[PDB]
Amino acid sequence: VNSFSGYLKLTDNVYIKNADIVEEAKKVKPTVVVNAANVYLKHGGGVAGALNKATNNAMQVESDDYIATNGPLKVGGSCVLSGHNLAKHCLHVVGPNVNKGEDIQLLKSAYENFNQHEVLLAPLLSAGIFGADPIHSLRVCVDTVRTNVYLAVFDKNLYDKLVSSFL
Ligand SMILES: CC(C)[C@H](Nc1ncnc2[nH]c(-c3ccn4cnnc4c3)cc12)c1ccc2c(c1)S(=O)(=O)CCC2
Repeated sequence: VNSFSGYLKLTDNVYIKNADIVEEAKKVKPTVVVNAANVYLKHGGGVAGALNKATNNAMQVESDDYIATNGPLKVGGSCVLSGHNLAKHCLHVVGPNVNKGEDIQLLKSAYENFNQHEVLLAPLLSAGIFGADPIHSLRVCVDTVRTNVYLAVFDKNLYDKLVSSFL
């Protein structure tokens, strides 16, 4: 159960590994995997596309039914849906996309959603094509998340810069 291996403990509750979140989910089958979602839960590329592809589109069919019944999420918000073959649950969290002009103050609100779950496997919110400074996103995670978070960052160059900045 939550058999995370090869992580480096940065703080009492934040761990980090250079790994693909999809491969980690397949090996660990954690209680919760966090998806770096958008407000309409359309998993078209990046982390969301890769998680959805690993469920063979089951995540997208379920997300479409959630949107039809509940409407879109807000930036900074989340919803809990099935984790299918990857996890018991998937927590879909919307971080701000600064490449499309959304406010960075909402990154704290996005990480706050992690606090409803004791243990999570997660990506670095708003990083990559969402345009936030990835080291800043790690600082927000460390300052906001109190529950136990295992971050998978699929880039050794970024992993090394994050660990070097953190110490
Ligand atoms: C900063 C990056 C290093 C990091 N990337 C990732 N971090 C962790 N696990 C990952 N798996 C893959 C992947 C991507 C194509 N794939 C196709 N088949 N399998 C895969 C597997 C990407 C990836 C990252 C962190 C957050 C966000 C992004 C990217 S994003 O650009 O998707 C926008 C949303 C926020």
